[PDB]
Amino acid sequence: RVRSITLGNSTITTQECANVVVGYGVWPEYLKTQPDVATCRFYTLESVQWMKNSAGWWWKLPDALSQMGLFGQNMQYHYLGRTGYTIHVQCNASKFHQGCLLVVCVPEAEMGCSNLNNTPEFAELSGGDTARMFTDTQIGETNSKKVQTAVWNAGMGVGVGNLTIYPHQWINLRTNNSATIVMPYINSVPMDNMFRHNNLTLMIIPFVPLNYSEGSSPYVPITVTIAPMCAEYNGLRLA
Amino acid sequence: SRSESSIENFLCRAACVYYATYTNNSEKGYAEWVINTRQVAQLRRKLELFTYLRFDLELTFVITSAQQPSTATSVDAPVQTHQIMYVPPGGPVPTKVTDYAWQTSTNPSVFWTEGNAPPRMSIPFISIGNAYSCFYDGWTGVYGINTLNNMGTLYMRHVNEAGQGPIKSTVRIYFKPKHVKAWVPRPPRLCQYEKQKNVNFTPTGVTTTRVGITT
Amino acid sequence: SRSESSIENFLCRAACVYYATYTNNSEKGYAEWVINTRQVAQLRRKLELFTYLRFDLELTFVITSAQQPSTATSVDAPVQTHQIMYVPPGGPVPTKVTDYAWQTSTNPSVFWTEGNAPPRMSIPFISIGNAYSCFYDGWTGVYGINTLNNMGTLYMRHVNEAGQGPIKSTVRIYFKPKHVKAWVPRPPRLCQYEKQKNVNFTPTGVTTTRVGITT
Amino acid sequence: GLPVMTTPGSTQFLTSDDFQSPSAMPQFDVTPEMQIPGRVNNLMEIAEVDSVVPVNNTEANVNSLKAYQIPVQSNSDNGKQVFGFPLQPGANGVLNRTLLGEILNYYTHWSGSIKLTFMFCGSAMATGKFLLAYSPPGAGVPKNRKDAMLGTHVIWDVGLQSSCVLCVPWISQTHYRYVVEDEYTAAGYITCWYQTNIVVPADVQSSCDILCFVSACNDFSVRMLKDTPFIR
Amino acid sequence: GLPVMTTPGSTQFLTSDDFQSPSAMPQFDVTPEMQIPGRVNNLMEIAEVDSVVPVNNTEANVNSLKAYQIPVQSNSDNGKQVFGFPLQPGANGVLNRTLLGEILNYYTHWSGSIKLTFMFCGSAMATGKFLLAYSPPGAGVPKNRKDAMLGTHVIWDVGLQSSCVLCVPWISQTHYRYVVEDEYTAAGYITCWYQTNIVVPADVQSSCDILCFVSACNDFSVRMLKDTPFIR
Amino acid sequence: GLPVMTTPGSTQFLTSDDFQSPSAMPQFDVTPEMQIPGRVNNLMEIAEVDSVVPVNNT
Repeated sequence: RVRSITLGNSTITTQECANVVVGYGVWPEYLKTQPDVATCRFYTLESVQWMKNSAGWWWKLPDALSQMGLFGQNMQYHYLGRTGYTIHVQCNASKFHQGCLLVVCVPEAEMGCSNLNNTPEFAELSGGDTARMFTDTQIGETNSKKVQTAVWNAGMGVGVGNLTIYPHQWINLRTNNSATIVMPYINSVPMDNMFRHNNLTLMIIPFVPLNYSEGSSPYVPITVTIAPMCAEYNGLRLA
Repeated sequence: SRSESSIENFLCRAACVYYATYTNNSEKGYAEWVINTRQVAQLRRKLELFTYLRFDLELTFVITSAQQPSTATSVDAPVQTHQIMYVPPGGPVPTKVTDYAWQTSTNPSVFWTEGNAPPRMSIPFISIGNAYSCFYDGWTGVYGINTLNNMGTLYMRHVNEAGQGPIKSTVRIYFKPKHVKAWVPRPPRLCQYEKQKNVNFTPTGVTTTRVGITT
Repeated sequence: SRSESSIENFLCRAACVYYATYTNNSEKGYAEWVINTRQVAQLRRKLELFTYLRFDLELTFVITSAQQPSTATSVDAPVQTHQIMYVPPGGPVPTKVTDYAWQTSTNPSVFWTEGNAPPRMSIPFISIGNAYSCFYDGWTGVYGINTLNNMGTLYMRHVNEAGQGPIKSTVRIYFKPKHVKAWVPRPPRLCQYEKQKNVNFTPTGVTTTRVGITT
Repeated sequence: GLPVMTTPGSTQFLTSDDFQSPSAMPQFDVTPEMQIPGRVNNLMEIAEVDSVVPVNNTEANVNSLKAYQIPVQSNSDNGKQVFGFPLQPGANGVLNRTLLGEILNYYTHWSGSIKLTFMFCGSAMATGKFLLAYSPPGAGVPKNRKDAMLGTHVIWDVGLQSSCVLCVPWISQTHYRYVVEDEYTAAGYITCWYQTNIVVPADVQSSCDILCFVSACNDFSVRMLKDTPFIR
Repeated sequence: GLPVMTTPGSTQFLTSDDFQSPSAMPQFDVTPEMQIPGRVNNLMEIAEVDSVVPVNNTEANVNSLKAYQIPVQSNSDNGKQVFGFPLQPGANGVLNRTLLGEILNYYTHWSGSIKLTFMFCGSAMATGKFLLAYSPPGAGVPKNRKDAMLGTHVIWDVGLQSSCVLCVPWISQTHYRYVVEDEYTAAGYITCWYQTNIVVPADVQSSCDILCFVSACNDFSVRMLKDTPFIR
Repeated sequence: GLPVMTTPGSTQFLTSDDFQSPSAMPQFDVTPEMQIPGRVNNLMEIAEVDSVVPVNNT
């Protein structure tokens, strides 16, 4: 069965019996100053092409929606804000395609730099709506301000197989093709500046590479849909 | 008996984090340490299993002295008294043994004389934020600093004036988180730590290797 | 949490107000300090936010010694004992290390030997008036003295006789108002303090200056 | 005797300790306390008292009473800015040495709202309109009367009212307390513009002056007492 | 004063002591605690989270994602072993750096059961049968599909199920807790065999991959915290 | 603080003393005790067991 979900002036369709992973057992809620409900809509980013040699993709959350409608408008307008997210990841593949994906949302995914003495620049840390790709090779140290994008360390100097500690969902093409992660607001402060701090990082890493026989489509599109939940910002009026 | 794997029993252990020396005839004979949890790799890794932490600080100081060479015919130095000053974040900081900062009333200080039990002081959670952050994906611009984690600085100096011979003292700072609360588990650090200030790493293998998948 | 801005939390902080040295082979080797709150500018300014104050006194003494040069083949001085005498207003005052004033029974004194916890004594509100005055617009004639603010004097000397080598000791007096009550708020001091005895000042600007009224 | 054990820190002198101490003068008997008017229980009572803001720093004015005088006069063209200063109570310079600023500079963290009062001190026959605009932190200062009006603002008619009171909002990084001192951080500004010229009858001076007052309005609080930077 | 006696160890500093200590900053007032999602009360909550097992160590693979991929393909002759590793969570190498292994390597004694999950990541049209065999400690590893079948085993049909979950039993020398590290001791093994070949239709790849996951299943516990051997 | 006085023998180590001592391994959690047969509560239980007397020393 197919379930159609409409948010604002946007609507998407999902398999009725799809499993949703709630981040830490906590749904997005309001801070127990000024909320916005016109932002409550689905933002379908550009689809990426999962290939045989694909190493992975990642998107920093606040930044990914920085050039999308009122949410971006609110980001430049207000100085402070806080919000949760609902992330939909969908793959369009046939039964003749095989592969396994890890879809994980990492809070405060601070990333290292190829040069041990420096830190990565903003452009390399995030591409906004554009996706950032991991690399199956090791970035050379000569490089001065790029992210060490070796997949098996996930750019954080940890075991990539241990990323399951963070809220995650597996996409096994033979079994399922969609993932839904509900991420609450997680921070050490009640509100924060959205332009200088990326609270969340969504990662999609192929643990089992995509495989197919000659004649089948040589790619599998992956579509990411993000809907901000319970967004609210600081007031701008007097007392 | 899963009691020993709780957060409190996992992190509430005293550890020597810093070690320094200072003599009493140099004008610069004072030891300083900015309080940070990244000094010791073992403690850093244990704290970096989580993203946000909230704890109190218990500090114990082990101070010992040693007689330095002199030419005096006879040396009969009295018992030595040491001053340990805690400078809260934003407080004045000394640059010499004789400096006003040593007398700031808002900089709590402990005066301790040798031969007694080692001095001990406790600092509470002093962040304007609601928790300390071991990881920060953003800018303050410097990436991943989060100045909301400032915990203050410690300073140590001889109180006694120099006698007929120099005295060199060494201080061992013992660090113990108390009433710890942790949030958002994270994967254990796998690559070796390279810098104390950042998370930079050099790519390493996922695990140790065997000959074949069937051993 | 406005608790830290209360009068008690604002003024009840120990501060080093006086520092002096005295040797044990001079006849004049004794330290004296008339108890007054105008010695330290930082404490003076904090107390001068009000006109009338009432508080108790807690004094902690940090005494350390240093061996002075000698010609003795061997120096083996025993542990040193110090006498700290508080002279109430109107009490006899010493002029030498060997003076009757040191033995006055109505002058409370503390005998303390090195190596132990520092000595501590407390003096209550000892004014014939109902409160201390930080400001007095009148004559006693000298303008603005108000002899009703006399708080006594402190004296310090070595108890041990001089051995085979001189010993120089330094005393740090720590001052802490307790159970403070304040009246009649006043504007914070703006000009730099010029004299300890009077309020004299040299005219200075109201604040720091910018380029224009529109920044 | 009873068995005891001394823990670490037994003979130490911690300057922030709170222990019973022996009385040097037991049996003294103190003068009973009288009822003196003006008892102070908290420094924040001092912080909530209005004080005159030296808006006109203008180093030729800091050694005079002109530092508090904001000039207002009839200008040929309209829409000029009357004044403007950042809303940094404790670091800027205009609010540094006021009653609120002095108390704040004794602490490292502070919270609450700022109450600004403007008093027109021209003749009773002078009339005009002023636009008082508040720029939230992050947003830049207005460059025109139009931009000021499009934001948060109040139209002040001196012909009807001699005083206007604004309570600027807290608005901080969900920090509850924020640093008294600051570093190239979003500040927030308050500015004033000529909505109209000053209309005056014959034999009445067109040039007038405005006085600004500041005080803590909402639940103000401070934390982490420190040394004031104004003493040597 | 009250007569007291100091017992041995009165002025000593024992690094594991638990005594009241004086506060350096009394009267500070701390920022109230907020509700942050993901509160952790015990490391065993981390130990019970499934993580990917690098079964294919194969040093040409430890610096890639192939370390987690168990190759499966259509072989001419049947009954070959797919994989196999000792069940030593904390010493071997395959389970050393997993979430379970990292927690275990912080302690000297541990107890409980191991939950192993295997996920088939081939095409939806691929069919076949796998024999997953568990060898108890002491008993040797099977050398054939027949020997594996005669022991404790589960027949796994990928055509019907994509995942299989096994909870290996504790079984220890009535010790309740046993050493995390070990020395030439009965280990216990888990192995996989081709019951049938992989049957595939036309235009479908026969070569597939299997993923293995590990986690603590039954009442897991640890004892005697120590230093992890993975830091320098 | 509370006034106290140290009596003679305050810092001494008497080998027969019975005082509380700090635990070097607090939070260890010991292996629970099992029922082992042959529990001994007094040496006199051993003393009351018959044993063969070497009468013929020789």
